[PDB]
Amino acid sequence: FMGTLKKDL
Amino acid sequence: IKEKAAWIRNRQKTMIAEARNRKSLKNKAIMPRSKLTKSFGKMEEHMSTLGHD
Amino acid sequence: EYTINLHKRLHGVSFKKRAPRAVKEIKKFAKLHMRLAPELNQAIWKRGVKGVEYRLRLRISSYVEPVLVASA
Amino acid sequence: RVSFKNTRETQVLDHFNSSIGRKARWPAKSVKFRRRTYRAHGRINKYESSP
Amino acid sequence: RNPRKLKWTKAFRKAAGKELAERAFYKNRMRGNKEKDFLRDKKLVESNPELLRIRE
Amino acid sequence: ANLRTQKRLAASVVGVGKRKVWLDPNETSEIAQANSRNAIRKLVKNGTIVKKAVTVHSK
Amino acid sequence: IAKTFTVDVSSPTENGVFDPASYAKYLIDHIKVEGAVGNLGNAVTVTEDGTVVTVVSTAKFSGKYLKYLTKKYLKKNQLRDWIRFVSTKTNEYRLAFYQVTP
RNA sequence: ACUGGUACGGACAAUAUCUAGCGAGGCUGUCUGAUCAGGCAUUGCGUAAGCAGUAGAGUAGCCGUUACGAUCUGCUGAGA
Repeated sequence: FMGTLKKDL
Repeated sequence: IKEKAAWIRNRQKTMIAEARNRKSLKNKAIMPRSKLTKSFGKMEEHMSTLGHD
Repeated sequence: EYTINLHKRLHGVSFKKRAPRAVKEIKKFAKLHMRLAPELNQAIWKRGVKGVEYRLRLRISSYVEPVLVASA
Repeated sequence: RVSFKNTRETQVLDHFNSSIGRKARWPAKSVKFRRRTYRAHGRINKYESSP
Repeated sequence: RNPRKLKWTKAFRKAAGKELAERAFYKNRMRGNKEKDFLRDKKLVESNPELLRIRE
Repeated sequence: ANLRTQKRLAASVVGVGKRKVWLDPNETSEIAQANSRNAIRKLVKNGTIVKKAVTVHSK
Repeated sequence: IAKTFTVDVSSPTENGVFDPASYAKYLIDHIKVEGAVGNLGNAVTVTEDGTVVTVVSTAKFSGKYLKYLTKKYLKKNQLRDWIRFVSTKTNEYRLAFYQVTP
């Protein structure tokens, strides 16, 4: 739902 | 070269932090450097870490 | 070199006595793991009785001193 | 010059029984071993030590 | 209050290109960030020789 | 180690009040013997007793 | 009209903690004539002889401003706590070490 | 020498208890020389710092063009 976060990249 | 930039940022933050640390609240009377006396060990350490003979 | 989280230890204390109590906390702190430097007292009182931040970095030798770090 | 009651009742240093917190105490002065002032205007109030 | 103005509401994220109208889309949004970081690092390194010297 | 009179004499000799004088904390033994204003002047000349500067604060 | 200011940098230089050429470069790059840096229109000239720095100016120049530039340079090299800009005669200065216990 | 009031256009304005001793995130004001970061004013009353763009109210160079620069976007549901 939230999508992709900065830490998840 | 990106390691050097990170080290620059770290040192700049450290210098700002120590400038804040030496700075105090409402200004008081100042003891001049010309009237006080410093030891030789601190001078030797500072001149060594600066990179002089 | 230890990290003290004074946010947790000063929680609930009256805001008029936060800075002095932190002094008693650090003395307690060094008692749990192991005289406070005047530089440490200055760091504690850097913002008055409504002062002490959430985290501090100390060096304990017992003699307890503040250390210069960019962030804690 | 020490309280008579506390000395009569006398590790204690570093930690007649009315209003004592639950009953024991840590009287340091006893273990280690006239005046007048006006209150309520004119009224005399003599305080005396109990050695 | 206007939901499209507040940054956390999904309306703003849909009306500003933040949200797809999924991982590949976000990676596409964040292209060229590495180059900007590298340029900033190069500028900072070349703008402070004295600090590099004291580092050595 | 009771330097109250020494501080008062130093304030009077330098004329900067007791809030501007600085007695050397490592020289208590020497300052304790300065019971006269001549001795206070000698200490001030020696640097043991220092006069603080006016606070640098914008008007 | 021209006024001359002399800085004696021998005592820090012989100890190997000071570079007079860098000080002269800082001066020529920070004089700020007429409120603009690098606006030296032959009004201000700086010469470095190895141990004496000579500043000859026909524009608005003062000993306080030279002192301020030298102190800023010392702070940039973080020698402010040890080197001190002092005056001996009128418009003749030098750099001296602070009092140090042997 | 480079001071102002004018008519106009648009919003304001009124404490008890025990112990040792004795003992009947944003805003207003203000201060750290200015940003950043904080202190005080008895909680006073959700996109970080920094930087970049040729976008940008306006300040400042010439008859295609220095420099500064409010505000806006990106890094950034980031930062705490």
